[PDB]
Amino acid sequence: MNNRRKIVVIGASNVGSAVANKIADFQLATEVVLIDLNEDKAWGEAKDSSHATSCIYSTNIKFHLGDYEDCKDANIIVITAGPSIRPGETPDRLKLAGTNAKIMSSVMGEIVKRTKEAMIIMITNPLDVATYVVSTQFDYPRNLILGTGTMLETYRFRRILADKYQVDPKNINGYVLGEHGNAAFVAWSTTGCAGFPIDDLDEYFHRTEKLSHEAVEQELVQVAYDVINKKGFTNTGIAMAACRFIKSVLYDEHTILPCSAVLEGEYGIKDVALSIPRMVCADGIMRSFEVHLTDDELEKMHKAAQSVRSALDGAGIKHHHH
Amino acid sequence: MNNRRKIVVIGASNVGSAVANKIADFQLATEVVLIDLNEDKAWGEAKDSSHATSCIYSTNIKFHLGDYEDCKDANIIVITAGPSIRPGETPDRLKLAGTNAKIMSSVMGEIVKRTKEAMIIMITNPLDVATYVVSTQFDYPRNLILGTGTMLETYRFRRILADKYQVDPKNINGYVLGEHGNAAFVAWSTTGCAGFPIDDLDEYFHRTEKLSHEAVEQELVQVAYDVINKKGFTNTGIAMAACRFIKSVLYDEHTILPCSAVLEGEYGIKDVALSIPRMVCADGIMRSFEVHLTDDELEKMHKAAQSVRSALDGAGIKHHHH
Amino acid sequence: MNNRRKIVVIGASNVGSAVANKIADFQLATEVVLIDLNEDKAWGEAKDSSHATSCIYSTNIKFHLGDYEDCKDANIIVITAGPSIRPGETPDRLKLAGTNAKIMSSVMGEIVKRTKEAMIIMITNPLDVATYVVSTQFDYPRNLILGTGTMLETYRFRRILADKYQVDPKNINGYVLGEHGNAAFVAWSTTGCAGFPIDDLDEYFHRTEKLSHEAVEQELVQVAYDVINKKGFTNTGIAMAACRFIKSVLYDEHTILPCSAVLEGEYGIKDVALSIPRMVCADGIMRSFEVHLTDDELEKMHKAAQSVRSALDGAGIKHHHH
Amino acid sequence: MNNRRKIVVIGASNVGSAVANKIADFQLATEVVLIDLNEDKAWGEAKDSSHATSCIYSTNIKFHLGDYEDCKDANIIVITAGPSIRPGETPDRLKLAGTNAKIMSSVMGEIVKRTKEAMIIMITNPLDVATYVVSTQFDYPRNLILGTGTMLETYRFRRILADKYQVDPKNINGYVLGEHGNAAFVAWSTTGCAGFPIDDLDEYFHRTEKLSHEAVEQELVQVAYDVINKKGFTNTGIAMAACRFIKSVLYDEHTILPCSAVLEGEYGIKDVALSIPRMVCADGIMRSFEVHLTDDELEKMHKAAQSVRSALDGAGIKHHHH
Ligand SMILES: NC(=O)c1ccc[n+]([C@@H]2O[C@H](COP(=O)([O-])OP(=O)(O)OC[C@H]3O[C@@H](n4cnc5c(N)ncnc54)[C@H](O)[C@@H]3O)[C@@H](O)[C@H]2O)c1
Ligand SMILES: NC(=O)c1ccc[n+]([C@@H]2O[C@H](COP(=O)([O-])OP(=O)(O)OC[C@H]3O[C@@H](n4cnc5c(N)ncnc54)[C@H](O)[C@@H]3O)[C@@H](O)[C@H]2O)c1
Ligand SMILES: NC(=O)c1ccc[n+]([C@@H]2O[C@H](COP(=O)([O-])OP(=O)(O)OC[C@H]3O[C@@H](n4cnc5c(N)ncnc54)[C@H](O)[C@@H]3O)[C@@H](O)[C@H]2O)c1
Ligand SMILES: NC(=O)c1ccc[n+]([C@@H]2O[C@H](COP(=O)([O-])OP(=O)(O)OC[C@H]3O[C@@H](n4cnc5c(N)ncnc54)[C@H](O)[C@@H]3O)[C@@H](O)[C@H]2O)c1
Repeated sequence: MNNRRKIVVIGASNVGSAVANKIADFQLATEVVLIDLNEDKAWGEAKDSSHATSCIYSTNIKFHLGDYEDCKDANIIVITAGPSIRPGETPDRLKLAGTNAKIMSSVMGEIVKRTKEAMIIMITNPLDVATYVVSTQFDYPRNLILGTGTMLETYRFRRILADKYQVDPKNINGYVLGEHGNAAFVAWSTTGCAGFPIDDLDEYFHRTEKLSHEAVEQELVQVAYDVINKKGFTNTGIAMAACRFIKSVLYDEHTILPCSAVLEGEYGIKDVALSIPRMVCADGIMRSFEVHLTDDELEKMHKAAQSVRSALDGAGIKHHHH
Repeated sequence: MNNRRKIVVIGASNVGSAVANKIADFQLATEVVLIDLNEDKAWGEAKDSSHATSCIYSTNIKFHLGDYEDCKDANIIVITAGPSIRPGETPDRLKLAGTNAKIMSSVMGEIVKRTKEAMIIMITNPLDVATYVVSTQFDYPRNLILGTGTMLETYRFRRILADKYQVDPKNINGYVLGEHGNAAFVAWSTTGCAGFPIDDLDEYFHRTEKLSHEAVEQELVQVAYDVINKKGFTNTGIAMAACRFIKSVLYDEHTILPCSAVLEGEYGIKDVALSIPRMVCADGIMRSFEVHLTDDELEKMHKAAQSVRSALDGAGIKHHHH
Repeated sequence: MNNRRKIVVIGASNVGSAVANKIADFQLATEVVLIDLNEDKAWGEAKDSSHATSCIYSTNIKFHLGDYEDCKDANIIVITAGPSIRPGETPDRLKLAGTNAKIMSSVMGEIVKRTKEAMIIMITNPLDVATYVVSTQFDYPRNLILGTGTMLETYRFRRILADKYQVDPKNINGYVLGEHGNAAFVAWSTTGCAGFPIDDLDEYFHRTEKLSHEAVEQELVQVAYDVINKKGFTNTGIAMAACRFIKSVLYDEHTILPCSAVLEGEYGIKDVALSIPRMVCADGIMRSFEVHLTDDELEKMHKAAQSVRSALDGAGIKHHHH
Repeated sequence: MNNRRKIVVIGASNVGSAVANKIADFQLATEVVLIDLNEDKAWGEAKDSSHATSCIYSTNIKFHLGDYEDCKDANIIVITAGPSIRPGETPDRLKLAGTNAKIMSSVMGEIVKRTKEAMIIMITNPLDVATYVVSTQFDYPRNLILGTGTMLETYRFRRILADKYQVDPKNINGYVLGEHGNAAFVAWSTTGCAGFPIDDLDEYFHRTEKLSHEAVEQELVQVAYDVINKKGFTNTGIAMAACRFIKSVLYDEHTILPCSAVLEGEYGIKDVALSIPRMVCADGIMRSFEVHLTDDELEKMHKAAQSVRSALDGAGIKHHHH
């Protein structure tokens, strides 16, 4: 049998290199391979990482430039290839659908020649679009494809309430669901803080100004664009989300998490990827948990479904069926 | 200023040595000191640990036998001294009140000569009794005393439901509150699984036999006695709980957790220690969160209050007031 | 392919439970199985551990009582079964050869029915004896058997010099080789401190009393017996050594380490297990590095060879050949 | 006393953000503060990090934009401010002396108004130049200033030999000393691999082509420029070195490491910063270890001394004396 764990990261720019380096920090692989059209960048990133993994406190993690033959024995393949939205551009990841759908077809085209067994973690934007393209255009075990999705919005939700009330973000339970994008929404019906309603924190802390649900949901969406405008891009929080899914897979955790995959009738929605609660384990997504949404939350899920499906259509990605 | 973190563990037997070794594994201290009436055991435990901390992947953590002068510059002092209930004995930690109240007075008597600044983590049984004795018989900043309490029952709650439904225990939210003992209870009003009711898991997993709340609450209590009878003692889960509180303190996390401290009027209860939800940070317990208990849960909190207060009375520990 | 890592620990007493808990702390497995003749102890240890792995900072590591069918898909099997030398007894692990050789035959007898692919880490004493028995009495890939050996004496060497000079033990390079026992010796020819001779530390620190090589070598041997006499047993340092080998295997590190295996002509020695420098990787021991010993060091290796071979003979274990 | 650990990172670009994120991954602080002339970047980096530290496996590490008032209670201050050498430019960090000496004076000027107690880790290039400027132009406890120096070249040395022979880089002992720059050299006199000479690896591995010391020393220097040319910059290996020093300080390890500080007569050199072996602990640099260099190694140390002192002179930094 094989004691080694091999992870391939496609795209070795800001996101790929942050995912690769978090993997190295948390010692989640034996071997990390970087693939990029720009092989010089992939080589430089891998070389810089190979020096970090020579530290006395690091395991000897093998970093290198590679190619698609490295997908043959990959446990996990994280896809980060393709451009982002840039500072001052329209704050809408769905504008990337046309270009990035084509990159995802090209990249998944090469992967499936080498493997039908690697767990695929999608990060490339538009996240739900990219997750849809690789899930529907190729024969690949559906369980082995996961988009990070609204895991990152969910971290943002936790931090906003953590910062507002000076509470541990880990105490903030529940999910941001829907699109990794402007149709993300807080499923307030799923939420709590340390075993009590989030709306009760104002009473516990004697706040005169009451929490605005709309303010929290807009902040967690808008902060992604503020970071892109001020830092130039984002990579830290997404690298962390990537590692969280990697751990659910490698520790066969059976964790229920918000992540993106093609819906199969949940909330009356099919043939679109969005984030809904799904169990993640060594064999990838075992199933969804169709939590009971309020009428308003259900409306937001439908709006998200409509917005992603329209972006897929605009990029010339077909409807699919069984 | 001081870059070093010094933790003193009082009692170097099964529990103290497990707490000390978890601290070393998670690298939560610069220096770990063991204190025991049996200095030979404390020395042997510290020597065995000093070899582990010579591993290439360990920080150089200084383990040694020490004495109460090591409390002067201690960040944290974990109290594990005194006997447990033994296999085949009456499954009631409160039987330890008379003997262990006296040990706690002796041990806290020595600590307060050297420091008024160390975070004290109580583990010695009866946990609520021991936490009460050190909180009321000495002038010590009240914020700097925490009993692990029903944090351990809460891990047990998570594992039982994790094992029953094959879900991540981290998805199991809410608390076991009251006594670390036979008057522990599940505050079902505080609970969930991954943003939905625990009672809904039977539907998601199409189980014909429905979850019994009473069965879960009895199992999480009874399993402590089964482990004592079959292993001889417990130490792993409590060492883990100890480390969880240490991290809330050292990372100033502001985590809301079940832990034992003297109640100050919550649920109509005062002048007894029980576990209720409390925020833990660098300065110890900042405050409680008096979550709204059902009438049945409130009755169980009162029963727990009555049982611990009667054990304190039976051990000749006075009522105290402001 | 399989994202999961399964480790079986045979013997769930002081050593097995410490190895299992270090594995859980460092998150080195998906699943940890305990096997013991005393299934009650194995069950209790696994239950106590299952509560620790429900902590928010733990991966969902599955602990359970198991049986030899758990060896079928085991990545690693750590053998800790059988008695130790007890306080006040003759300080000679070789006295265990007769009893523990039989246990090792019984245990390895059951393993080889289920697997020819698990990495076997031997810990049971006499370590070199036990490592020899499982290596020679069964057809098993020789590369997949490693005794922890003088890795633990080497940690002891580092700590003694670390404590003497107030230097990081990680700066102490070189090996204790030979028997895990009274014929352990320091291969001074292999040693250094931070890139200079260990004998130069007295000059750097202006010490009037000069380091005694014999004093260091006797201390690192004698301290094992002092810990057994004062603590009752040892487990922490060996659990750490076990985890160090596990990491060399799971991270395919290619680390050169002192570990026990049957010699194949190194130093003129064959058909006995002792610790010599060996490279450890995902496929276990790839090879030895026959470092050039001084005449005195070579004499000590031969004395160790003679002492272990005589203990094997006394326990009725045959000579073997190719 | 204070349970919290606060680290300030000055410069929030590629290097500062990698140092900050490694600190967060290894949980080396309670609070990480970013300072930059570009406060938008510092804010964006801190916000992206604040989302990562909302993961269930992260401690609640507080990231924020800050200012020099955050230096008042800083345990550690890592200085990364100022430009690097850019792709296609002259491969000579010493060309940065004139500009970056002025930035270091400005930055250290502000720090010393708020603290005389923070451990200062210098990273800004020219590393030895920057380390010299902050050590000599201000009254600051000399023990509290360390440049990462040839720790990073030493990781590079380990990786080159690790990759060449398929051995663990942690087995590669000894140091690259002198300038973090073109006058870096391998102190071969200090080296080994797993307790034997590095030159013996060719024999162990039956290599026909013999190791070239000059080839290894040029590769470990040249690879920094290749990474800058191909990746655009470096940050991963330096972030790792930064964390290694942080751990020697916070775990009071007493580790002997190559790091940059003003020499006080070692090798006949004074009033210049270079990397020589130095012990690092909670109080910073306790002392140097003047290892006995060969005549050729001593010549290289003198060449390094001359090259850095000439760059300091060219940037208008004075000679200093006692
Ligand atoms: N899901 C999330 O939460 C999240 C967060 C951040 C970024 N992202 C997305 O991640 C992607 C990467 O972000 P970035 O900042 O690193 O982008 P970037 O534009 O800086 O880099 C993209 C990289 O992909 C490479 N690439 C392009 N086409 C390729 C192909 N066919 N094969 C291999 N490599 C190819 C490019 O050479 C480049 O190195 C973007 O789509 C971004 O929007 C997602
Ligand atoms: N709170 C929890 O969840 C939890 C869990 C497990 C055990 N415990 C409690 O932890 C305690 C320790 O358990 P154990 O199994 O290690 O017990 P043990 O009886 O094996 O060891 C107790 C140790 O305390 C030492 N000691 C006694 N009086 C002392 C004094 N005055 N000063 C210093 N040392 C002293 C003894 O010498 C002995 O080494 C017990 O009270 C047990 O019930 C609590
Ligand atoms: N190599 C080292 O550095 C090192 C260090 C410490 C201990 N040890 C050795 O480890 C072994 C265990 O030490 P301990 O303190 O845990 O011993 P122990 O006597 O406390 O426990 C041994 C356990 O093995 C079990 N066992 C016995 N025969 C068995 C069988 N056939 N199958 C399964 N389980 C069986 C027993 O029931 C018991 O639980 C001893 O031989 C000891 O000397 C080695
Ligand atoms: N020692 C090493 O091994 C090593 C390795 C890599 C880089 N470096 C050095 O680290 C430095 C940073 O590298 P980089 O790639 O991040 O550079 P960069 O040019 O991308 O960023 C430098 C940052 O410093 C900020 N800055 C400039 N002057 C400042 C001031 N007075 N106060 C506060 N912030 C200020 C800038 O706004 C910018 O954000 C360079 O000098 C580089 O050569 C050292």
